Amino acid sequence: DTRPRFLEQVKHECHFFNGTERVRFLDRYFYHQEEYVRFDSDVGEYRAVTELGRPDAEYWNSQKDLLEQRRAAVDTYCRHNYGVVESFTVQRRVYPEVTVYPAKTQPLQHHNLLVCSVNGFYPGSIEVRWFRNGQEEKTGVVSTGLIQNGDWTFQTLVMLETVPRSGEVYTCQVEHPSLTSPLTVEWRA
Amino acid sequence: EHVIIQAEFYLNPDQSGEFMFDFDGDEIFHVDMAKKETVWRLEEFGRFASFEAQGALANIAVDKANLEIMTKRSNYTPITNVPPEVTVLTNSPVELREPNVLICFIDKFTPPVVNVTWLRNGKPVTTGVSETVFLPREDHLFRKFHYLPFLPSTEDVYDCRVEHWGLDEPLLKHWEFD
Amino acid sequence: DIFERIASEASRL
Ligand SMILES: *[C@@H]1O[C@H](CO)[C@@H](O)[C@H](O)[C@H]1NC(C)=O
Repeated sequence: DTRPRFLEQVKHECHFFNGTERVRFLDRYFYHQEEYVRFDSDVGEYRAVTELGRPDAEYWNSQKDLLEQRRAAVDTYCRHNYGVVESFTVQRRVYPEVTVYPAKTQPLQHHNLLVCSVNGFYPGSIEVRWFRNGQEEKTGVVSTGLIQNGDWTFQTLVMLETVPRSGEVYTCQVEHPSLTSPLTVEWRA
Repeated sequence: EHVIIQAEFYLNPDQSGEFMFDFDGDEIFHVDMAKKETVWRLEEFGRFASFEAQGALANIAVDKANLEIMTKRSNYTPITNVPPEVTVLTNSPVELREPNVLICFIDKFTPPVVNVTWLRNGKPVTTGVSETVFLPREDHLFRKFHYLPFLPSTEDVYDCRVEHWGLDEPLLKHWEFD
Repeated sequence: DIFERIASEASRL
């Protein structure tokens, strides 16, 4: 199929700062990826983003009834929906399962990678640190970064490049909003 | 800071529309346009809230009407295909014979039309598969997830096969037990 | 506990 495609998108965005203390509503219209007109509650009128949107900003800005609907949205729409969802979104807290397993950077002979697998958590902000004998190890650390699972959970792997020696204690430490103190998992050769 | 977005789209000539709500990058729900039903991304959401799915159809009708106007206004300038990036991962560390889930993450593409097949040992598998709708990105491309629960073995290999009009050939992303 | 949708604005022909 090579028939040309045409895409319209609309994003009605509600931005919250300190709960509902400060709220910004952004009504955004797109043709393919090009935002062409928007309503910003900071302005209170539509503005053309590109020349493609100038006819809509002129026309819609001429209709005071339309504008007052948009001007009310921070209250009637944003703050209302925030109230509806806040308890299972803003306040959602799922703590991570933490697994530590050894691996190899390339097929070698000896495991030379310690993987700290941090799975199933929400929200996304997390701090994962590696320790050797209680001193933090900051060199040779690499990660997948933060991975969305698409189901309201995240995961991340944080790997330490090291040749483990007997007598060494390795600790992966996880800090996350769902936790009241750091989660630590130990590993020994 | 949190962000709630009501994201809509309408695509010609496919005449496909979508209506969903997003919280901080995760889908709260979308409207099944054919059934006119609200589909909560987690079941527990539907016990805490409701949404009159019928009203999503009004938005899509306006968006279809706006698309015809903008298409004409643009002198019929069509979309440029952006092919996806594809990643295959599991949602937990893999243990032999311990049930797990393969995730196929399809990212950074447009238009929002894709064919995705899970292959086990080169053969399509459909038992137990699920998927998300097209999810919006802040750069106004799309992303999507497909899922395959599975029993990890040494004798099975897997691929996520993605077809998209911006790809020259299907993109196959492999997974096997290390 | 009812989600509110906001209307999309209609361009003129
Ligand atoms: C479409 O063509 C008209 C007539 O040449 C021109 O004025 C207008 O700028 C064009 N618009 C776009 C988006 O190409």
